[PDB]
Amino acid sequence: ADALGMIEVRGFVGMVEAADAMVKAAKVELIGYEKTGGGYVTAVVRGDVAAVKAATEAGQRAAERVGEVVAVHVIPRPHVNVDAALPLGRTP
Amino acid sequence: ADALGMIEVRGFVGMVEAADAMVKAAKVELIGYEKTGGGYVTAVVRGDVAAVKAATEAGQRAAERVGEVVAVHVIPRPHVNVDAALPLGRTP
Amino acid sequence: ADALGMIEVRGFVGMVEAADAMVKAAKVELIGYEKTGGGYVTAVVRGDVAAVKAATEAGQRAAERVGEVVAVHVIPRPHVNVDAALPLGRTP
Amino acid sequence: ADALGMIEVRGFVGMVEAADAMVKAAKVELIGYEKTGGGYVTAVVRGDVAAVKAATEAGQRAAERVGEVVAVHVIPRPHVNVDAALPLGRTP
Amino acid sequence: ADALGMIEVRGFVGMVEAADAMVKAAKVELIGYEKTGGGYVTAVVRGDVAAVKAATEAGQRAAERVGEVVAVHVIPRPHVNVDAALPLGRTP
Amino acid sequence: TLRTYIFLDALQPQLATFIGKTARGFLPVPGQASLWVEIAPGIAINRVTDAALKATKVQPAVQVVERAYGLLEVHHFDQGEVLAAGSTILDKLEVREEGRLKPQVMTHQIIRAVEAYQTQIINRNSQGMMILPGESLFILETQPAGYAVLAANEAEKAANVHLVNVTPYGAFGRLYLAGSEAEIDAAAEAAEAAIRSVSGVA
Amino acid sequence: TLRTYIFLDALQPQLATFIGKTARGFLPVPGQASLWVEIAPGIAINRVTDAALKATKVQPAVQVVERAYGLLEVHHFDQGEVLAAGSTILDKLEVREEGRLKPQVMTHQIIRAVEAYQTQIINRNSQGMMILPGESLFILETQPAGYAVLAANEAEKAANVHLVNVTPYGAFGRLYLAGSEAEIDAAAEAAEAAIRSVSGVA
Amino acid sequence: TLRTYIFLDALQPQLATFIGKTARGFLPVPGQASLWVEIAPGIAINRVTDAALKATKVQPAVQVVERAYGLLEVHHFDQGEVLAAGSTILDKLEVREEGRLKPQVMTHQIIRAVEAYQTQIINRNSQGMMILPGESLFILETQPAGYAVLAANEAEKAANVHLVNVTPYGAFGRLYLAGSEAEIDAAAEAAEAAIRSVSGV
Amino acid sequence: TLRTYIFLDALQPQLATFIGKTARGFLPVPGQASLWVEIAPGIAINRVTDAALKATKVQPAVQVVERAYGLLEVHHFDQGEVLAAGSTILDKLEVREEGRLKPQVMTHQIIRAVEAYQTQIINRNSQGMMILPGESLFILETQPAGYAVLAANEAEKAANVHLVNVTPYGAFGRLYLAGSEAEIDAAAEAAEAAIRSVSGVA
Amino acid sequence: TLRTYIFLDALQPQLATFIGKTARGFLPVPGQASLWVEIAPGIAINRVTDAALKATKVQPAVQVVERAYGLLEVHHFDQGEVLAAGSTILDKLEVREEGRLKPQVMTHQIIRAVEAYQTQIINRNSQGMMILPGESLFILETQPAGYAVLAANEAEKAANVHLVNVTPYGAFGRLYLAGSEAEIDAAAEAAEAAIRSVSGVA
Amino acid sequence: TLRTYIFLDALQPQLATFIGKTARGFLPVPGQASLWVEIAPGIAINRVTDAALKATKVQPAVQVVERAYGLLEVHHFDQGEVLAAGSTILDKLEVREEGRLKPQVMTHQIIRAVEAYQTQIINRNSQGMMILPGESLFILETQPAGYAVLAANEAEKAANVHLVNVTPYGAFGRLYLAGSEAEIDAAAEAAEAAIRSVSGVA
Repeated sequence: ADALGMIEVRGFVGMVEAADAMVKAAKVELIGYEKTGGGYVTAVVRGDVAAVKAATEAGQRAAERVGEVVAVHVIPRPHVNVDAALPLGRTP
Repeated sequence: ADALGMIEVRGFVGMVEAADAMVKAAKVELIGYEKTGGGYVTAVVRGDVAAVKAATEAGQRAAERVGEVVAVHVIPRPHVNVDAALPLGRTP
Repeated sequence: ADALGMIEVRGFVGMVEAADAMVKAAKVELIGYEKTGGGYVTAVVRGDVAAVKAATEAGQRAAERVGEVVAVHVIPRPHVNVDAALPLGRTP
Repeated sequence: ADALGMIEVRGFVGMVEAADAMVKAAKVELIGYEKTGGGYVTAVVRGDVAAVKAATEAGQRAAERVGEVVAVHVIPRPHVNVDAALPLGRTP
Repeated sequence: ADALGMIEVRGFVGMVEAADAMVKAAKVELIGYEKTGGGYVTAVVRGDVAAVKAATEAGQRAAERVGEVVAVHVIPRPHVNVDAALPLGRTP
Repeated sequence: TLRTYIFLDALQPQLATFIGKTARGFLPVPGQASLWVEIAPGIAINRVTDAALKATKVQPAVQVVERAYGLLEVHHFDQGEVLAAGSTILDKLEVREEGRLKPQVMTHQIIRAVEAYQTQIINRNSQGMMILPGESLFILETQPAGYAVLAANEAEKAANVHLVNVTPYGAFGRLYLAGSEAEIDAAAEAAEAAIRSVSGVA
Repeated sequence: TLRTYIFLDALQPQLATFIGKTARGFLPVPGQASLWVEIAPGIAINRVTDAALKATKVQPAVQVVERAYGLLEVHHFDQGEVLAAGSTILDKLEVREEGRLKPQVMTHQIIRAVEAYQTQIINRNSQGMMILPGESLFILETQPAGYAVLAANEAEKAANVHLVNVTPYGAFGRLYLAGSEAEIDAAAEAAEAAIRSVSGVA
Repeated sequence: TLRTYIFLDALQPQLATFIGKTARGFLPVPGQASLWVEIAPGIAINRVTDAALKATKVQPAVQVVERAYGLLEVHHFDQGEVLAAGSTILDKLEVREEGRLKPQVMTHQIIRAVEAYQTQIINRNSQGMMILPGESLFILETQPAGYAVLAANEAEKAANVHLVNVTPYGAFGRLYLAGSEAEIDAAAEAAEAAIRSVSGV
Repeated sequence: TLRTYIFLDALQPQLATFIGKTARGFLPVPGQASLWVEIAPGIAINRVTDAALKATKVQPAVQVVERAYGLLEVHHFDQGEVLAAGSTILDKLEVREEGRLKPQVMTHQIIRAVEAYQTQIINRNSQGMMILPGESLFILETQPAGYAVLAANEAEKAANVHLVNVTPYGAFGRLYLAGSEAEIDAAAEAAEAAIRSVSGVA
Repeated sequence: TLRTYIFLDALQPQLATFIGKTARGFLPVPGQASLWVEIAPGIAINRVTDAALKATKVQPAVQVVERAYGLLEVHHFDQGEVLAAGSTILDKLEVREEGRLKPQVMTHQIIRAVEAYQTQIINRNSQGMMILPGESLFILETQPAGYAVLAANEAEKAANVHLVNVTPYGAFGRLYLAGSEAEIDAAAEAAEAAIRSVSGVA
Repeated sequence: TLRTYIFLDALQPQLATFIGKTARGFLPVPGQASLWVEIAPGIAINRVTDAALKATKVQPAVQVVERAYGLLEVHHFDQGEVLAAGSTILDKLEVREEGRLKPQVMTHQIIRAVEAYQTQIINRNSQGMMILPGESLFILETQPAGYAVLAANEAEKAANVHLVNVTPYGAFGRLYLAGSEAEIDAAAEAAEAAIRSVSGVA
């Protein structure tokens, strides 16, 4: 459905600064966060494609000040099989 | 709602000394602690911005002597979607 | 509860000018004044740490023009035993 | 309420000669005096600002002849929190 | 009562320029003039204490340019026996 | 280039009333901590305003985008929030506290017993209160123009005067005050003692 | 049609200052006698003004052609010139003192301890002195509009109030007065006694 | 409710200059045929303007939605185009030439030798030419308001005066004319004759 | 004398933007609940404003004292606070919900494909968004004037139009809406259905 | 001295609407070829305007003699007539095409998701379309000030944005554009490609 | 630093009418002797005005404190009173007669048969009498700006022209004259022969 934006920070503090800057700089929805162990937490915003492209690069620039940003990626159309298996906050 | 203060220390000893010095040096409220795995724990105090700017600079000054501080950041006004999605103790 | 702020001036004139510039510069509560003898008087304001940090920087700035300031200090969170045993105006 | 003027003399003799000349030189009200111990006494006059600026400038010169003037200061508008917590003769 | 303001100029021309500039620069009342002989004439204005302090220093500054000013003095409260025996325009 | 960074720790009543009468944006109420930022050039003040509004809870009133002087006012109840907005403004400008200019008292005049013919021109060209005839008038020009609100704040905080006019923008900063003689003298003394006691780099 | 004919013995300072701030003409100074004539239709006030200026040496300040009505103020230091101008005005219309409309008092309230949220609106849309938060407020509407200046004159004459706004032209003449509680109460009593002591046609 | 419908055959120079100074729209030049329509209520004059602009190629200058009413001016160099726009305006309103209100004259006066004190007030509150001290003055109120431009056009057409101010919209249309006494007298006669020579209701 | 009492549950973005552009008072933001009280005479709305501000913590934006009437807006994020302010307003006037006048719809027309020569005049004489040539125009007059904000609120809520102008005060409240043909038709249906769904005195 | 000489070969609708809203002259309609000339000194533009109007059939809207500069906007449907007016203006000034200053983009900021408190200050201080909260904002300054209209023309010509404010005259030429993020990115790219692809003196 | 010190010994009627239309203060009538003082810096003109009003009987109209300069106009029927006010102003400034700047005619340009496309932009940006289409136009700028009223006074004093707009304050002093061809030629000759024959310091 809606587009998918992600910030992965080694550290919880650099993720919340990323998750705060993404919802302020666009009309996106912070659906949750994923703790994959080892100190890799991942903020997931999810809205329309022109805003999540502006949310993450306002969140990547804001999370490199305080944390260790591992990966940033924006998916314009996530396929419907991704939203049904992986937990991106739009599970049918 | 209230401002957001965070100390992330790689180690449980350096987090509690960070968490004890924040609640002594200002009028904040330690709402809990987050265990992101891999050795990282995050102390979350949450009060008004004049105290959490004075607490976390005293939490960092007491945690750098006993541990390894990963990240220190103060969010003066967190967005209402951040408190609705991430566990900061003010979840409605 | 409330943060603590103190100006100590050797002289009643420099204490009231300190006590005038504190309550005009912030939303504090001048609770009284302590007379420890020998020419010392101590003006005590007591509000939140946002106000009393900026009140006593106005009390210090105005009392140095008119007197000899002994000591300026702000306590952001005084302990429960200090207020219950020393006369700071918030003794239950 | 009214403007506030003070003469602080190390000694009771130079304070009264300050206080006797202030009530004669202009239309002020000597509301009293504040012993702060250690030999310091503070004469407090309280009228409008046109008179108390002329009273204390004539009350200092009478007190520099017989005593040792510590501090002279005139507050034109003391705050209403000063008049309630400190003894300046206008406590409600 | 009303404060007293006097300019004494050796010369009638320097007194009138003083007596003109005092009533223009404040709300004072020129009550008359005293001819003590020898070329000394004395202007007297008489209002409240804040205006006669600004009238005479705008009277002295205007009368030095044309003549020879002998004495300038401002009495903030003349005694009731001064006004009853000397001719100052407020004789009971 | 930071010109004026001043922290009005408490808006006095006539100053807050004048700001609400002459304000553009979200007008303040008294008792609030205010914060005035004037920069150079004057187009960067939108990014500065947006940074402050995304950081904190503050509410802006005066945000003027004129020739190359960019004025910004923010305010809130909480002095901590207002100082946090000021810290975010200074971080987004990438400058410090002392990067502001030291204020400069240029022309301070006290005009005793102003005639009616002059008062009609004065308060026909004012915004705040009216000067009555016979009342003393204190005028003041400061540089940079953003410190005139500190001058008006401390001048009202000391003596009981009428804030006739204050211009926080432009090339120079006006301040018109009216009252009795001794009250205007005390207000002028306090305004001069408050302007030139401010640290900065000239 | 004569709607308002009121003679003022002397303009109070704040009233003369407000008229010189907001008038279109030769400004008044305090201490001068005054004269307010409001007639209908609003263009014959030019004929009335011409008659008064050919007769006497009075000086006009306010002559405002409203939507449906027309107001005139003339003033001079001597009261006899203003009274002779008023007699010429009444002879041009061929009416007398009692041909004026008797002023209704359609609202009089004393709003005590006005909050900041209301004061900022009130003295965002006024021209006189600024009402502060916490002070009182007296409001007044008089129909016809030309008696609000009489109310302002006799209200400032008997108290120590701030003239926030008066509007002597329109369908309803308005009046804003601020100050302390008892002084606004005294000014309200004086203004209500002054408007009710005017004879005329109901 | 049609309140004013007048067809000006050719705008005089000072009238066209005042309309171009004070209007909000496509301003006229002197020599153009003009039209003035004032209806009630105030917002249907948008529909009247749209009907006129869909019919003809006239340009509108004054289209003021007032407190209670609304005045429309349209103009073009061709009298045929302006009259076609007027016929479309009357066909949209379902009324005719006689549906307008006959202009009452509230106050017409000629003030001889206006003193300086009155001239300063009159042309502090004016928008056109200045009246000098000593020159005569002609004042005129017409109800409804849209006939004061007819009075100004036919007054300048027959004399040599100064159009000081004309307010074509509102409760009462006003008119200020300045000049020498014989010229003000001829302009007053022409303006009163032009207002009284208009049929209506 | 009550004339208009409408409770707006949520301000639409263009309506809140237009009110913050053209209001003399504390600017509303979108999402807030609003409330519009218009009474007669024009100066008792100061007493109504004071009653509302002493009762609740609502915040006022529009408080316009017109010629013959007076308009009031109060707003807050909480519908319960805004309705408590409205209950105190109706208790101070000692009237009820149905004491308001039922709004007439005196003109409603959809002018489709507006020419350029008309659009230039319309959006020279407007404050909100601009109508382009070729876009449809919806016009509306309501008597009393305070229901045009209800019309604009519901018309933006049920369509996608441009709020060109709305004048909520005066003898006639006016409304200008621009946009595409079907969306102007839907906004016209919504506004004509939202004005006629208001109970009160005929 | 010729500062700005740009030939707008087609006025886009929102640009023509903004010029008709803020022009002191004969209003333009969309589709007309416009022409902006900005010179130094400021009062030769009257003779320039006279020469252009005696030569061609053009129709002027914006002609501002400012504090130090002078601006002129002629426009007509016939692009040959507008180019002939441009040739006449160049021959009267005795300069050429490339005597104009090469426009330099000084500031190109995008302030995505503008919070409402900033939007109210932006659009109270603008004449064009209102900015809604949450929409993006593109600010721009070009030197000299006359090329901001070229920037606005090409930015509307490529993307689908809202024109908030453009300032064609002064020391700096402002431009405020509002819309969604991708549309503001496209309009910013088009306006930047419009400004720096213009020859002239550096 | 004194820039302009000109003594208009008799105000001509159109100049007096234009000053009364565009002045903030006590309006002059024709026949009065006027005076114009322009100083640099600006806000000292308050003390200059107060000194003149305490000394003489004069009565001021134009007293504009400006962004970089300051202008003062005083006038009275008695030419001796006006000259004594001028001597007091010169003594307060501690300068003399010849310390004024000698004025420089920069741009005298006679535009003949001004077309109706141009007259609307000319007079829409003016205040005085309207220029009719077909009449000649004379434009003039002098440095300093305060001698434009001398040029306007002498141009009305010699020829029979319409004063369109004279701007005595700013960086340069504008002057727009309208009328027939020979009368504009005579007024231009008088203005040229009146400006450049003023003794001063270049």
